Amino acid sequence: GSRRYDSRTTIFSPEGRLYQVEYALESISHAGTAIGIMASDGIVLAAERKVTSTLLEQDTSTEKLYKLNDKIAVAVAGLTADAEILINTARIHAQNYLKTYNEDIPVEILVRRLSDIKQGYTQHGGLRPFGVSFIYAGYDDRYGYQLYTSNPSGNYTGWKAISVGANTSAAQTLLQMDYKDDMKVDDAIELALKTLSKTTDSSALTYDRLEFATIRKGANDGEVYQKIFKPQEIKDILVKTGIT
Amino acid sequence: GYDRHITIFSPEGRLYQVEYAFKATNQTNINSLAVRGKDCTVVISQKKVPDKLLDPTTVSYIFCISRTIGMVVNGPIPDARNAALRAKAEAAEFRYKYGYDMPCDVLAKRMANLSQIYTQRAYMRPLGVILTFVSVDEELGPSIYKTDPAGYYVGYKATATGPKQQEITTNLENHFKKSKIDHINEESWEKVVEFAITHMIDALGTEFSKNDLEVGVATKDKFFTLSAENIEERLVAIAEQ
Amino acid sequence: NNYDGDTVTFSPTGRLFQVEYALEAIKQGSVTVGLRSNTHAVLVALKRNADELSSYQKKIIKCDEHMGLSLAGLAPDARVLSNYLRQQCNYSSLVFNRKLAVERAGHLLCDKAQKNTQSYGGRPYGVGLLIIGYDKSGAHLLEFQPSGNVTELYGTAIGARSQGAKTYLERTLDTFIKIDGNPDELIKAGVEAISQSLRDESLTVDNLSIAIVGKDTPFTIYDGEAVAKYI
Amino acid sequence: TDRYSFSLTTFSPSGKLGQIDYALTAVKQGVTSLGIKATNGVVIATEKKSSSPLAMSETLSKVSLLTPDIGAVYSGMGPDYRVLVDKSRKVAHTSYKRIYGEYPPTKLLVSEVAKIMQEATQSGGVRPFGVSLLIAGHDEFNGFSLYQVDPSGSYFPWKATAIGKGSVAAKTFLEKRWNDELELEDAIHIALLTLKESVEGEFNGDTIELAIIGDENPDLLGYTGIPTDKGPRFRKLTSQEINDRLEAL
Amino acid sequence: MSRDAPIKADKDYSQILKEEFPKIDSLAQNDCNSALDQLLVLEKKTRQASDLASSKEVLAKIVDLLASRNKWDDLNEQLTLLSKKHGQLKLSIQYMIQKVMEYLKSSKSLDLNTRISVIETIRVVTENKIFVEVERARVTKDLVEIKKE
Amino acid sequence: TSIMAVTFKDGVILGADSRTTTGAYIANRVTDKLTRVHDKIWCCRSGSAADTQAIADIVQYHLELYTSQYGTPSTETAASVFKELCYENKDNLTAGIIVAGYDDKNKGEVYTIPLGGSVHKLPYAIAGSGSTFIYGYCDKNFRENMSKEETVDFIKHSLSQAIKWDGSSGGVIRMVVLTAAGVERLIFYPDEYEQL
Amino acid sequence: GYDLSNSVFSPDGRNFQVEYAVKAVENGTTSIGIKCNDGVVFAVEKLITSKLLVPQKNVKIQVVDRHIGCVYSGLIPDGRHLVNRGREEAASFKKLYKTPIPIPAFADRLGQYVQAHTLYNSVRPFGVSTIFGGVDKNGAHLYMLEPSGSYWGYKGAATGKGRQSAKAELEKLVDHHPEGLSAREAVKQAAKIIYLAHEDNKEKDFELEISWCSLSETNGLHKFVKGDLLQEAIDFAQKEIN
Repeated sequence: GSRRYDSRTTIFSPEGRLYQVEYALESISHAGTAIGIMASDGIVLAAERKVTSTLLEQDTSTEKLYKLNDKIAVAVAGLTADAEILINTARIHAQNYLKTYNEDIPVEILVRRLSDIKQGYTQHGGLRPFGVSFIYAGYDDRYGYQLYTSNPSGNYTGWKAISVGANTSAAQTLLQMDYKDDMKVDDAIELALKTLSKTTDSSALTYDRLEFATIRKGANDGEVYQKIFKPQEIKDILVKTGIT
Repeated sequence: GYDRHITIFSPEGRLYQVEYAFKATNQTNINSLAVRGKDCTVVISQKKVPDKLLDPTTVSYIFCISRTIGMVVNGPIPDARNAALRAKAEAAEFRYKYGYDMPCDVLAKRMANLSQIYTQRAYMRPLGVILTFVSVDEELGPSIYKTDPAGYYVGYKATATGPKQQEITTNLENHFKKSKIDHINEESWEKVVEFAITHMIDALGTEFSKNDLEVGVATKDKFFTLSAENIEERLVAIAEQ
Repeated sequence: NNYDGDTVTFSPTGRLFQVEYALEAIKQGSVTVGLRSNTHAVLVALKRNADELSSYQKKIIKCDEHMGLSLAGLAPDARVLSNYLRQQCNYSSLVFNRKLAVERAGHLLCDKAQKNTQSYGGRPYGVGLLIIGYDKSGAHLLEFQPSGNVTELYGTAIGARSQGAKTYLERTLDTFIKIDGNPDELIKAGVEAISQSLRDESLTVDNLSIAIVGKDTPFTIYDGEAVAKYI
Repeated sequence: TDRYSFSLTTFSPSGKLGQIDYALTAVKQGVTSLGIKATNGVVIATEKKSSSPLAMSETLSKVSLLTPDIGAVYSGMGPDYRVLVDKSRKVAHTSYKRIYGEYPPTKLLVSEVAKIMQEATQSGGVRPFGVSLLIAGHDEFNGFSLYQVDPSGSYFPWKATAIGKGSVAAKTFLEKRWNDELELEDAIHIALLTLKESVEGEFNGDTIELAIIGDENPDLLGYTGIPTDKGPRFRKLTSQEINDRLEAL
Repeated sequence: MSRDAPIKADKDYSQILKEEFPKIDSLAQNDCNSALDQLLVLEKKTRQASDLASSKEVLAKIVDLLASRNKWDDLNEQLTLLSKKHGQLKLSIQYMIQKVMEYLKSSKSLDLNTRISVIETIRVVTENKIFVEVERARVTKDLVEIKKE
Repeated sequence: TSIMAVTFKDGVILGADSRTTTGAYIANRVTDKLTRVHDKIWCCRSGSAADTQAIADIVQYHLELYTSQYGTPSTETAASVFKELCYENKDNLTAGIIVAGYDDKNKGEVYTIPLGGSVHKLPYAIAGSGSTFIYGYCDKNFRENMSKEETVDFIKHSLSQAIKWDGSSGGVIRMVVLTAAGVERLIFYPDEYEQL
Repeated sequence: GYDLSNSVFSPDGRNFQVEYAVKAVENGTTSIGIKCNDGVVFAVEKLITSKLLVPQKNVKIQVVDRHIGCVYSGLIPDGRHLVNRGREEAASFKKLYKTPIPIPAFADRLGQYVQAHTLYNSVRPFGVSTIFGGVDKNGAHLYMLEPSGSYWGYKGAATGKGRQSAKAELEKLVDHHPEGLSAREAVKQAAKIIYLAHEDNKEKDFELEISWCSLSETNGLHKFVKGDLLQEAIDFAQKEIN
């Protein structure tokens, strides 16, 4: 048969809760940490890899950080593999907005779209959802800098600072106690590194295990310049904050 | 469990459903042997006619896919005709769109992909037949390719099939170790047929008749089959050696 | 739940079990009896109301003025077959300027049910039809099983307690074939046949429903104080 | 009908997508293959195994070409790789030879192939392929690159890596031999020496497949007389040459 | 077989050519192969039972080759040609080989003549060992007896 | 272009020119129109070059599959495939095809297929543009069951007049002989039939 | 386990759903086919379950083409659908190649078709064995088709409850004529061995039907046997079994 080999995976449970979504959150806690903080001059995205090997090249690894468009980038926490598909869908949705309205896509719209796809997988088709959590750094002209976190169920929630991936509990509390609303990009750069060193899956945080990226408004005229730092500049900033 | 009933991996990474497909070609008790001659490729294979009430002329394990490529099948007969049909369509296909007859190599590769596709679904049953394609090509020379249910294929100097095929294999390997080349030297294809029969008789321990054999010969630009009379001619020539 | 939860799985007994279950709908269901001579065919159906404040339910469907079908099993299953037969009969009139033949409409129906029992998730239809009609070949009376197979008889029955009705028709078998040109006699004998199928279900003048087709008679359903001509 | 459009990849009740984990097991049942990245080339190597002693390893291809300047090699299931290499070639042609015209960057192509892996873990009637690929290449933009494609549908750049049943031992081997600066010749010696420890048969140069994405070679293009245009940076080493290399370990 | 016509047809020919036996025996003196070709067709069938029956006919025919001192050279050859072809499974030529030993004794043929025919036979029987053995030792002993003296 | 085929005693001979025009420019003058779709059934192309070549490829594809499952095609069988594709493009494609073949089920046969697609058995067939001027000569001079030599010379003579009266027919005359003696390709150079 | 679909396979190398389908025909009617020199003669036992039926109205013999006889046993609706498809195949061949399909060609095509429904869990296999044959320019042919999708050449074939009773007599009939035999004489034979296979159906009663395709009488078309020839055969078989 064909109903003989399906046990029904994408129904509700007796608490109103999707089996597959609940399992997904656990699998994203296996994956490395990624933290987002919003300064009043920028947004800092900082991500720790879920793989670090004997001879893994991480000097050019752009495997957590992706530019969706020239004002919106993401940090990834979950399956890198699963994340791919939605990353390129997002690129397409963003470029489409620019193509037809001659304007950059708001952060709100882009995230809400991707959430719909996730919701769509358990809504129809018998398909599983991608086990992904994203932290979005985005600039728009209507809410300024916006910070978002999205989950595999397809829901978005705003934050001032938030953490995903491994050890979210510890990280979240430390962020609440130390974060102030008048921090800068400088302050936030240092705060993210300290939080990632309490959640490092090794016993030390190293420059080649860090991906670090900013969106800064120090670029002229108030334009936002996204920078994904080189491996020597991450090493550069990590000795400055005094971890190594 | 139920990773053995549909084609989904186990905690070993193994598809048990696919492995079972190999285990069914022994149930018809058909052996085949195929060697590359000097200017030919000969395949000799068993023909079981258990009754009178079966008409022996019809009992065929040899299907011509191309003009030049024969196919001999070991295993259940429904799946044999099914596999023959797919292969025939594809050979014709390539002649139409590429302007020459389909290479043996490329046909083997094609059926391998389709086999993989039958184990990619989870309600599709692998075609359990083991297929031998024999040809003389003009670019690859004499060729044997044997495809299998999993969708693995590899070229062949010679090959055998059947429940008893280890014995046959042993014989052939030793021959090519004395001769130190990958194809039998002679110069009349007829005598390569005769040689093939001798090795088969040694391997299975039984002398065959003209209706216990059915013989296919590919020479250059052609494949045909020997009739039962031609085969009796060969068995006299066993005496003559 | 091995072979009784699937409609795609054999069965070393060479069955599908679902078909037997679909044939048990006929035991719980209504009864209708058909008999023919060589010049007329007749259906006598036992109509049944839902309660006493309910009109009794019609059990004979007119498919054309040379064709009719009657159910004994589930009504929603019968709704598919009634549409299908009308469609094919009208198609025969349109395309070939023909009546549709009795044997042939049974054959079309048989292979229809088969490919819905073939398809997984489907069901075998649980309603048994008697298909009567008058074509060039004369009268015909087919029995249609839930299997789908069609059988040709001079008299047949299905439903609850159909067994006694075939006893009755086998005894009067040579009587009603050698009556020709009088549909009346057949109807009287058919009433007697379905009285071998009662269980205190009585036959009244609003329980009895008759349908005939002749060479000179259209397909006509008698009901009312006009079935009391044969009581 | 079509009722198989429910994914055959699912999660386990303990997290961790179970299907791609099983598919990753099949690579440890597979052959060993390795890639060492040099700073002036890349070398990839694999062992040929057959189910017959009459089988031809001369029409057996476990190292295959995608585009002149990029090669691929697997560890895992044969059949799976046989169809998958064709799909890699097909997307590279339809999306970068009919749209962008030239041979793609290595980085680009690796991403694209990982998407097909991803799309075999989304849909019904398909479970994923159970091989890991090493895609070695050179583009003039990001230099030499060596990447590894997962049966999860992710990619990773490596400095040197192995896949197959002897992968864990092999990366331990590469730790002490590896250096940030290598020659291409020295890379050949290191690669074959590691794979000699991950083969438990006899280790020939007739049964060992060697390929370099090292020096250009123009005469393998098919034409000569414009030197601004070259031929393949991929170059498969014939058997007799590999035998010379066994002596150079 | 799948038809019964070859089982019968070869048996008709055998009955006939066994009552034509005297006509055949005199014809061997003129030229033995011309008489022999007719008998060989019978053993070109794939019916092992009736080929066993027709080796009885040949065994009578070839006594004359033995009495001849020129024609027994081609008997040695004929045995080869039948054994390697089939030997009609292995049964037909087994009967031939078994019954020749007894004939050599009553003929009291020349020592050279008897050894070289039996020498050619001990070659034939080597490849089998499944039951030929019982005969096989007797075949070799006839060489032995002469060479003792 | 002109093509013809003519039956004789022991088989059938096919005859064609090798000149192909488009407009006043001759594209090539040595292109063979005699086409092999089976070892033993050949056919002849005329009219628009593309249309006939396309259909000929399709028919070969279908006949290959016929051989590998059911046995060889007959001349009849083959004609039908040409016919039926022309019936499906009877408003689009203008093709003259003659299908001729030598069987042992039917000895020599000539079938011809018009633009709209119909099959017609004839003891001789002509088609093209230039072969309509030689039509009357064909029937007056035809004989039933001739010698091999008589057939060769008849086709030579018919096409000489064709080349005479039509500038689109020219080049060499090419013939294929289908028989139980072999398959004989023949070629006649222009001086050789200008003497006559 | 391994008994819930037709795309499981057992470690034994056996597919039981498919094997089980042969048992369906084993509870069907007895049907025989004699391969002749000039043609084929089919005969089929028609069980009589009452005397309300109308004999020789309930067809199991359907003609496919104008020259291929088909008669089937097992689950009846299933077999009528198998013949349904095969008539479409006949017309298609005629349309493309303008000649009636050959006997071997038709055998081929049905084998593919029965193959298809044992390769998917989304279609159900058939439950019939069919016996068909005829005359073409390659000679007379006879084939039996299993619900597994298997066929072979057949000197004589049978199926149904009394397939054993039938086949035992066919062996002796090749002893009587090791050169094969005439279609016209095989009509009388055909009746004979249905009566012999009605000794396994000896708690029921039967109606005999016979159909033939022979080149020496009917000009190579498939027709029915009826009238005077039919009752000669019925009388023959009676006296023998009495």
